[PDB]
Amino acid sequence: ATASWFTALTQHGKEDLKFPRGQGVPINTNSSPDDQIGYYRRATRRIRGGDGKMKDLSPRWYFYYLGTGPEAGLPYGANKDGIIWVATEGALNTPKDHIGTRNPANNAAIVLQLPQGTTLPKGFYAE
Amino acid sequence: EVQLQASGGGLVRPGGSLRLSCAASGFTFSSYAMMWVRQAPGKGLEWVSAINGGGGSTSYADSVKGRFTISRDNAKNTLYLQMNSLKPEDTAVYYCAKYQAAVHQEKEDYWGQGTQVTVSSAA
Repeated sequence: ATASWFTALTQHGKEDLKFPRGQGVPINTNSSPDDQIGYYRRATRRIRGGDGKMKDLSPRWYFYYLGTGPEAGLPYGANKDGIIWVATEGALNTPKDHIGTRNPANNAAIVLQLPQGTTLPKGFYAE
Repeated sequence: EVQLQASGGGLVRPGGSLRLSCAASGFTFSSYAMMWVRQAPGKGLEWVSAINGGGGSTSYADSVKGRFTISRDNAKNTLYLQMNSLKPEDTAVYYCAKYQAAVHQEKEDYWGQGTQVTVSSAA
């Protein structure tokens, strides 16, 4: 019963998700400049193909504010496979418990939007 | 059902102070981050502030930071907004709500009527 506030970015190519410094935080007008900091966490589903063999699907990367989500305890910038960090200029390095996470029973994800001019790696698309 | 009723609005002069309250019912209040939002005449809804269940983690719109404080009393199922150094631009209907992310939040019916704040030298 915890989830990202936003939809995921699907990785369609070999390049992992990353952003230039200052980019990558989803738009959320219910938040302040100090709040604009967090991580994306990769999740990879496995399902059986038509031929019967289990296979990995395209990875999906989900944004969580700093101090929330599966890596709520990780400090900003900590190195961990499948975790990348993003922060807008002016963000404060503190846990965002006042934003927290989404309960899927109560609210649907909002579409992850990034400001015009955000660089994305090959194989990624964003609204 | 989940209900959050705002109160405490009034008419005050610029520079004045007002404390808004929000009574929660129908859900476990302490389990939720909360927010205040406001809507001024002929303007879009503006997010004001947010607070975690534990009461120590907060943030604010740049337009109110340093003049307003959000707080909560979980034992009383109540959320507060203490407003100081009020400006005419703070005139609006104020609403409380469970925190949610949004891109250009619009008014929700489940917020109720909200509470009117008016800041004017005529007061």
